[PDB]
Amino acid sequence: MVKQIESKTAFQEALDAAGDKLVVVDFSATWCGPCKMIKPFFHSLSEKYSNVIFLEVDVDDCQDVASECEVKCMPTFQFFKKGQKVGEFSGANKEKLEATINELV
Ligand SMILES: [Cl-]
Repeated sequence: MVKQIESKTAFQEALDAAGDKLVVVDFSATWCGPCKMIKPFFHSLSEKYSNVIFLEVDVDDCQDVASECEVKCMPTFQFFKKGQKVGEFSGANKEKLEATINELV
């Protein structure tokens, strides 16, 4: 299951609620083609890694001031443990996505 995160407060609360679980965040845009191509794989991963938390952010929802949306290329995947960013890369590369979850879990 992937949780859609639509605000900064929801984002921060999700990272706190995770506890010791790895958190994976897909920052995507509804106009980005490669984001569409990888999205069902991201949801498949969420069923597989059932103790990892998967969040999706539509960057059109990012605040213009004081945002946690610190990204440049779509899609961007960020990885957090106990609220700290522990990994990040951009690009719809499925093998790199699953490899990074395994490296950080
Ligand atoms: Cl897991």
